[PDB]
Amino acid sequence: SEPSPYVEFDRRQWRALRMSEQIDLLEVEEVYLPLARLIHLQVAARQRLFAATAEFLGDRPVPFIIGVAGSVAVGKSTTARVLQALLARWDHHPRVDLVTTDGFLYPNAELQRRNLMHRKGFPESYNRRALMRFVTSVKSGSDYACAPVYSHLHYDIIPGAEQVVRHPDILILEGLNVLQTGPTLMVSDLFDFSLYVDARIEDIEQWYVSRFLAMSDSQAVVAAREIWRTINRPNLVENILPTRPRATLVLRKDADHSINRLRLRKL
Amino acid sequence: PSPYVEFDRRQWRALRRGLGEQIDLLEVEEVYLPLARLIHLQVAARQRLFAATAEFLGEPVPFIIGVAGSVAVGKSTTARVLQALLARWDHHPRVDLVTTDGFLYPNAELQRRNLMHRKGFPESYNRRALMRFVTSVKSGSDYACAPVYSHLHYDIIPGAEQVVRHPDILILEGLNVLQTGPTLMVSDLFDFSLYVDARIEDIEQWYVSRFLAMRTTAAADPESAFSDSQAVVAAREIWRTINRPNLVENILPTRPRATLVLRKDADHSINRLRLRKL
Repeated sequence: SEPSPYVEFDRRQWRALRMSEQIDLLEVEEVYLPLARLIHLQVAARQRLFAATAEFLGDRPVPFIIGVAGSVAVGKSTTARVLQALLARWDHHPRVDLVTTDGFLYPNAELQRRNLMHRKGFPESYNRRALMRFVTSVKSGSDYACAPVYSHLHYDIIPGAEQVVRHPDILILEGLNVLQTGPTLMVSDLFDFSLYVDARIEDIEQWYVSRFLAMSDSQAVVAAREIWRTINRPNLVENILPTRPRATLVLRKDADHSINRLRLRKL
Repeated sequence: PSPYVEFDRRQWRALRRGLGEQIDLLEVEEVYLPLARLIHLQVAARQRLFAATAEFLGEPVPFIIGVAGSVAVGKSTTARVLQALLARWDHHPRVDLVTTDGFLYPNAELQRRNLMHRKGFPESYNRRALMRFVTSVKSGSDYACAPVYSHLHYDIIPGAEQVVRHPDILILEGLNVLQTGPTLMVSDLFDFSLYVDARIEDIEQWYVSRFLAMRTTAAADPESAFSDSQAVVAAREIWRTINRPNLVENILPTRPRATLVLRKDADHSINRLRLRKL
């Protein structure tokens, strides 16, 4: 017995911790609904702590910040979108808001000027100060805070489109680069709970190609497959994957989107 | 909005034996003694949280305090003092203090890897050995052994073992300690960071003084050290080549991720305090 920081489960192990496109409905009650209860217990505990720096220094409570990481096409979006639903259902602490980090990308026009279209989605591609000032604002307890939005349809940022956040008990932060760390203070440092949505690399390709092409209608997969090899396959290896260990919870998804394994950080 | 909250000594001061070169006794009651109270109130709160993953999984944990900064800035004594005050709580005694220096490779090793000029860098340490050790501590392992370093001998003391016996609180003093990488790291296991900061051109003076007063005042003491004038040349050059780098590239960048910062003035006094509330 030589100690690991994590605690790994399979679906059946984890499922037995219950209190009593198309989102698979089963996986909610088996994998997510339990996962939600975990976070509920930490939300109130993490409240006490922040309330203990306050009592030291001598006004609702502080936002709980949930990051959600993984490669593109793995299913961060829905994964997060779902937890927004279940967490809100607590009453004890409703008003979960969800913000995509994509809205913080530079507009393509900008990227063109800095020559970063081929490194689109990389950590260079974002507006980290704008991103943080925003996140910093939220958790401060700012009456409101505005965040931009992204168009996967139009392929860029929707100009003058504003997502408003109004002092939420809980915030969720879905993004490619999000669990990232650097010389500047970063948004990663502000999280109270991380999620990494993981899968196999050669496997994810198939999902992305499917994400594309379901959103020339033949052999344009060539194009799609090559944006993977050039942009999205890198960025996973160098920038995203290395953040996996620092996640609070990991969710390995099988070939057919099913979730078998769960490594959880207890320490 | 900024994530931090900055104080001066007077501001912070209004929130209220041993030895070591010479620990200023005033700064205890004004800067440290308050700082200790802060940590006490987080220790019990952070207990509650870890006790909430437990209650979830269906059945206390060591509090881990990191202490960062450049060499010669005064991590050692800074930490050494907090060990004293924190222990005085009863609610949670048995603070143990471990230096990260003991985890350096032995020189002999470094020689083989050609890393003597990069000594103190993150390459210089045994990160796995360091972590299995830290991971072992916080697991709640009945005991755990950690090696030790010789600033006198200039290397690791062979077969010298510092034992840690399930402490309520542990302190982790080291150059590289608030570091982050692709491997899971000891930084990720901290519950509270300290950065001891000062000016760069300034610290040089202190280091040169750290050297030349150790290799002197107790070094020419048992003699069993090769100039007491203009060997500062040598000392000043180990700064420019080894210790000044490593601060810039490896240590300084970790400053923002610290829970508390302690800017020390030219003459060791502590004027400013940036604290992470968020």
